[PDB]
Amino acid sequence: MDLIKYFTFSMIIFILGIWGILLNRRNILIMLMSIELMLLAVNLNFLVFSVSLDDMMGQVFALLVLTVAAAESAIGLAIFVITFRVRGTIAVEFINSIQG
Amino acid sequence: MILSVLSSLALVSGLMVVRAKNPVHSVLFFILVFCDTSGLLLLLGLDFFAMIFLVVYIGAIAVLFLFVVMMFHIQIAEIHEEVLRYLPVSGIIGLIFWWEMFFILDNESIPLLPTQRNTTSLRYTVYAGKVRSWTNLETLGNLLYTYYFVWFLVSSLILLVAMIGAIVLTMHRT
Amino acid sequence: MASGWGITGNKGRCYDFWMDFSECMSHCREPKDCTLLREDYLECLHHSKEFQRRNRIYKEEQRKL
Amino acid sequence: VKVLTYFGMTLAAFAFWQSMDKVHVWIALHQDEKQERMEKEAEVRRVRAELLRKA
Amino acid sequence: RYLEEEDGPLMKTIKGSITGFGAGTIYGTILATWKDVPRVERNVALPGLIRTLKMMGTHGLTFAAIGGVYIGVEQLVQNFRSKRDFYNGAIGGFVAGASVLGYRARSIPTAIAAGATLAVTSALI
Amino acid sequence: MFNLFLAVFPEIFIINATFILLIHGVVFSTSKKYDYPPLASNVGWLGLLSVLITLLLLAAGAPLLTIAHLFWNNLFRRDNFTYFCQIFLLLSTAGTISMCFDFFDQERFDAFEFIVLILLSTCGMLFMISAYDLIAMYLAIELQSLCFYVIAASKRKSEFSTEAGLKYLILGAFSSGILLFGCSMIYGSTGATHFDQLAKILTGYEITGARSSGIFMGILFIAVGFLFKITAVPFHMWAPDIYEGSPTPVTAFLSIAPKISIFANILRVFIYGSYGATLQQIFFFCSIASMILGALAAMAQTKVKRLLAYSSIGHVGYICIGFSCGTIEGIQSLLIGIFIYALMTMDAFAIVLALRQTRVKYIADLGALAKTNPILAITFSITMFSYAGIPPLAGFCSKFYLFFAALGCGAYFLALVGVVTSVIGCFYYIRLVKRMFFDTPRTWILYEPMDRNKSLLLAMTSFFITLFLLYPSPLFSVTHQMALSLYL
Amino acid sequence: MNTDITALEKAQYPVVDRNPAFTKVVGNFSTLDYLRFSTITGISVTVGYLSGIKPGIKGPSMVTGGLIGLMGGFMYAYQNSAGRLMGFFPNDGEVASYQKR
Amino acid sequence: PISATMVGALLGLGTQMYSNALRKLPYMRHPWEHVVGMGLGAVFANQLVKWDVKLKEDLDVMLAKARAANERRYF
Amino acid sequence: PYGFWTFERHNAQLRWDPQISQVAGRRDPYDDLLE
Repeated sequence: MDLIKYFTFSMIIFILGIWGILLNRRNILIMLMSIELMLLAVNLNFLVFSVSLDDMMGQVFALLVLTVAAAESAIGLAIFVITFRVRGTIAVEFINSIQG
Repeated sequence: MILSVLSSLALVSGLMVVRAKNPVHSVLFFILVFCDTSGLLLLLGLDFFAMIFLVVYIGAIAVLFLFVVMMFHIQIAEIHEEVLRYLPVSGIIGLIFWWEMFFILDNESIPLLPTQRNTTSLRYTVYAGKVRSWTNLETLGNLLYTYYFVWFLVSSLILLVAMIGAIVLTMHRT
Repeated sequence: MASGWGITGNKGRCYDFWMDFSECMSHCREPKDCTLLREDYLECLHHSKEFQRRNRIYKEEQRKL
Repeated sequence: VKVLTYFGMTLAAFAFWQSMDKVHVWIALHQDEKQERMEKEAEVRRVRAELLRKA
Repeated sequence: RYLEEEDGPLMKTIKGSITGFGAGTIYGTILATWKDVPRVERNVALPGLIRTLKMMGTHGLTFAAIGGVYIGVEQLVQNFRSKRDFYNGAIGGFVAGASVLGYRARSIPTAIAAGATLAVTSALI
Repeated sequence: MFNLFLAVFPEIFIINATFILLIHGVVFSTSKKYDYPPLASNVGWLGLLSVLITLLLLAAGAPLLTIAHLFWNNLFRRDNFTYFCQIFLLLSTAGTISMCFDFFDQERFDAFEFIVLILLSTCGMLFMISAYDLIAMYLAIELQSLCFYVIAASKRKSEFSTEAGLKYLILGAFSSGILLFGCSMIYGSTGATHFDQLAKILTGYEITGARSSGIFMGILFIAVGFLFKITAVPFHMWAPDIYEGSPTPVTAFLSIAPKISIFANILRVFIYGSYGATLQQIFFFCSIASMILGALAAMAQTKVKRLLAYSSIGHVGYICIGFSCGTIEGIQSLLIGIFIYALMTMDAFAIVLALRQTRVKYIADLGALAKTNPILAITFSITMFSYAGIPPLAGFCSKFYLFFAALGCGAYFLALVGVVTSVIGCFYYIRLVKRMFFDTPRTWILYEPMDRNKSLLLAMTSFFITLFLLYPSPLFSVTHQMALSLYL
Repeated sequence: MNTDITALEKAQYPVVDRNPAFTKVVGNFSTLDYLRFSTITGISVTVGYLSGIKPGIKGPSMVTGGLIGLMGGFMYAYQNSAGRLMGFFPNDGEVASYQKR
Repeated sequence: PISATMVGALLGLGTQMYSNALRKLPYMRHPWEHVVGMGLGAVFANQLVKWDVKLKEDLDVMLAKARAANERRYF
Repeated sequence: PYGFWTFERHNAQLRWDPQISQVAGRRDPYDDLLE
């Protein structure tokens, strides 16, 4: 039952990311962290499957997804900083001008 | 059992990432979720990935999150909302995703039920593979830079874009 | 396990089954001709039928007890 | 939260994961009924399409 | 193409009402979650949950009424007249639409429009 | 050893040229001696030259791009389909760059890093087209996406541009995570990431009763990611806001090139892999939703950029109808629709960038343009009638297929949706022609004449739009070639 | 590192040399190859000069454009020469020199 | 008759005049550009005709192979 | 078409993998004992 238990560990992290999106409509920083939780869960999936199949391709991709996650976080927080610097606040009511 | 302890720690720590009032605490609970993930990786025998999750996720990414969040001094009013009203929608979404994905492997990967018989005596050992064993580190390093070097280089291009975009978006030179 | 690279530095556990299935599919113009080799590869991947059979044995033991 | 609150939530999560273990064993125990039901539904579809082509 | 069923007009109506209630509950949850909370309610949690559950129940009720009356009238048409077509059913869609959505909207032109739309939708099938 | 890299000569050249331009820009923009010169136009001209040399290298080396295919097999796959897709992508990038010099000079947008990021994303889309493994596909998609996140926020003091970048990063990272979860399910279930291995594993079975739910959901999540990328409803709401909020040359670039590259990916992944019906029903239902929602939302718009965004959503619906049918003519028509929509969009954004020198924002700003600039009002009316699909303009071609497949794959509800949404689209397109020709406003806006680059591009695209149906043989032949080369 | 030059589409002309060495391909450069090289380099120098006038850096811009053109023109000439030696492009002169030496 | 060269030259001349008109310039501003456009349009039209001929040959080969693969089914 | 998998473009692994069949990292473990 090993494979199912590791899988459900990763799955709970993924669902927690989804819920964190669902539960933070005023908190866009936590939304970015929920996306990072989903990415972590996917990385875990790849590593667990690599072990389970005796195949190395899951580990190569896990390392590359690590690089991608780091780049995404750096750019994401830069955009957060310039959004805050322009507006003076992070409240969602100040980032809703574009619509229709 | 051990997997149950780690799963419970990660579940509570993740709830605290997505439910803490203070975003600094959220970033700190995220560090705990990454530590727990490192423990899981150690159980799978992948010690390189277990160390790298510590070095990159906690040592570098969480630090950046912490620096930004701490200097932002977010006020609790700008981000506060009551979440009792989302229990039904969270319930339906989470229940659909639970019933469908916590059991996606069950048809394909049927668990072996533990019997009251010693099945350890049927483990077949092949000593030929054990003469010169490879670590996780050198097994990965055998592939990254030769058979799959193009993806390695594309990842470098991704990092270059991150450096350029960070400078261009935020730099105000004195 | 279709790449061949094993996680301990040897041929993957399920590579030979993959290669049998692939070589069969390279000349058989009907996929049904290589069904047995395909389910051999997938059985190697997940051990579904082996574990199902062992669970049958365990269930019968519990029933006769 | 209080430290005791984090401890109690961990205990509850541990109980949840043991319950999930019981669910997994239940699903594993009913693979044979799934297989036998699938035998019927696929064979019904065969006997069906074969009869529908007799005419 | 349709030879997998066991039918039963009363069973059909009951199951249709039950499915209507389920879909209406889901729809009411979605609509409640899309909306913001009134400003007097931002700092207290319970009234938001009450409003969400009320919306769930009301939408479940209206959708159950539609999903029940539609098939009920469909069978009560095809039972007495005992002819199977798309005509049998265009009447059920119309009566469901008119009755339920005109009781809800409190308007007769809206009842006629809703029945007409449901009639065309059930006609295409 | 050196001759193996003949297969990556175009990419090597474009990447090295991008590095040279990055260094040149950063060295001479910081120079006190030259008084910190704005280098956006200089590096723009040099980068346009680099793109044209890359195009020369790629098109003149057609057989050499398939050299060492076994050595390069685990990294990418170059064939005729990729050859033509990459040529078209490079042409789109060259046109978009040529449309930016007036914006650089007059708004004084001085950042040369804009050109560098455009070139790096062009590299990423070039790698996207030749991707032949889920890993490589994801990496190239992420490179392209990160470049777009950064250029969407380029006007870093503007509320709109910062808002656009923030929504793009969150919705883009969310969709990428969903797609990556699908790749993990497929890998876990099949032990394979290469497209050939996935083809062999999945053909002959589809849903054979004992269907792998892991494979099925990997496919579903990957499909959701692709649909986000092509702005199909219900994964579309990021597009109008990002299109409006981004700087207009970014909007022009995001409208064309990513669609070419993602549709190449979709073809080589789905049409080539083998899950079957569900995959096409996904795209069928999303095409219908896209057509309806795009038509209604565009009818509601009062600003030019939003109208164009919603029009693009509707047109991707029309294009995806071709992928839904799953035949040779379906793929051919998808490719023809992509090509014609790209040329039309390039026409439309050339006009928009020309009018952005006097800050066009609303449809009503185009009042009395047939008096102040009659030939521009005619060129723009031709584009709007082409968008509406009025024969014998090039836009009819794509509309013709929609109904051809609807009556070919036997789908009359699709036909009815097409008739109603075509009528709605015609209405909101001819509303602009009414504004430029029939209205008599009290206050007029006089617009500055466009530069030579945009006038030449506009003249060429307008001649194509009016006269393509007279000599359509090359596009038909080449798209038939690409559709065949997907399998052989 | 195991390698394999074999192409997906077979060479349609006499294969003078399957995997010609770098210096052999460079020495195979013809008059047309040098014409392509020179045209690309000259156009690139010119574009560098013309686009450099407004920022005031016409000379450095000329050097940058010339470097881009030199790399691109050399790559193009190499492409053509190696394709001729490998039989992918019409290689009359390569075959005439091969059948004699 | 109506050769590709003449259609291309006319199209190129029309392209230079259209460009001048879209920029509110006299139709014949910079006539040497009108000559250049005529030449480039002629070259482009002739090359398009040659490319179309080549495309047809390639398509015929591809269609031959597809039909052979399909006829293999009934063996 | 009838058996796209049958075409030579689709059998790249079957011809490349034998060329790397002796590479450290993917050998049968007994190969080192006899060689």
